[PDB]
Amino acid sequence: STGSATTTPIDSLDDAYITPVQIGTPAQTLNLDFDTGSSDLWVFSSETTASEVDGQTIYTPSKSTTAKLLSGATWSISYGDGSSSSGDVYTDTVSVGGLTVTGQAVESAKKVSSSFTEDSTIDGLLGLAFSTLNTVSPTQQKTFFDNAKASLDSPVFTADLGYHAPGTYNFGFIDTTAYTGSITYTAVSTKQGFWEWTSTGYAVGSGTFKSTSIDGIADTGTTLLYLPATVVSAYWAQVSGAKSSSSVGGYVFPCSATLPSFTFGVGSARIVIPGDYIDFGPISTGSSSCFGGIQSSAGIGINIFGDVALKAAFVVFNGATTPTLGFASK
Ligand SMILES: NCc1ccc(C(F)(F)F)cc1
Ligand SMILES: NCc1ccc(C(F)(F)F)cc1
Repeated sequence: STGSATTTPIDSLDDAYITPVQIGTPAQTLNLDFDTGSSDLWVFSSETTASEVDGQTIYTPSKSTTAKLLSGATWSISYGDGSSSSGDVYTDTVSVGGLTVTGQAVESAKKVSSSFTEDSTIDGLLGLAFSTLNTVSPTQQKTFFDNAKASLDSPVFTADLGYHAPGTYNFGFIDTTAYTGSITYTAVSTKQGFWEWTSTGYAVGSGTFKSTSIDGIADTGTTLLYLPATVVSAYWAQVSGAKSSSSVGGYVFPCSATLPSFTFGVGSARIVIPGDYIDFGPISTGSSSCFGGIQSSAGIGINIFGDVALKAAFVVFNGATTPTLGFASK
């Protein structure tokens, strides 16, 4: 079997991407944030504290003939940005773009942090990291991908995120019409539960490529590109007037500047991020200082190839018994 679904940016800055997902019988369609950096499928629901819901579409298990409460199971998650949510667990039928999984753990939010309440466009998250990170207790649950793996034609999914435009998540097949050239595959470590890999170096604009190993995770659920302080300083040094701002919390630059591209290495291949992808606009309405899409990972503890980097490529998440990541230009 295969599945294919369109994913759409939630705003004009590509801060996140939502993908419609059918849950329950009859279908309740929710727009979820597909997150390869986490492993919980959780939704706003009829159980969510009413004051904490502001425009989101909610899942109502009581209206689904296939929903079953998972007795005694709870979940609680904290994300690297300080957001958090928690609740109880149902099993139900979940379909993504024609691909159906029965008995998927659907985690019903009873409490969500303020950042989720304020994001009216995101109805929940669909985790696509490895199932060892799932937070359901006392019985850990599998991700949608892990549950679908056996019935997929190929145990893969692909992310084709658009720049200010819709894109595609495919499950079970690789669309050879969606990229140019060849796909370069690189080894993945699952030891931390992430799609963790090693980039072979970088270049700024038309500069010399610096060969150097950068270990990081491929994370569709993170907006920006977080890299070591040395790399990030080398990039922003090429932008006139750019500086790291403690009050703002990262590098900013004059909105009138033109940004250089950023290249990162995948084995012997190169993925080029156009400079326009790194512009995240004014720090406040009307400001002439703009926020940069490449920031330091120093305070985070791990390097993160977020949407800024991934949307410049066609990305294969190969969930074979030895997992790999594939990158191609597009
Ligand atoms: N997108 C999920 C996510 C968020 C944060 C992190 C961090 F901060 F731990 F790296 C990993 C994964
Ligand atoms: N990295 C996971 C994640 C994804 C989205 C959000 C947001 F945008 F809803 F705040 C927070 C955390």
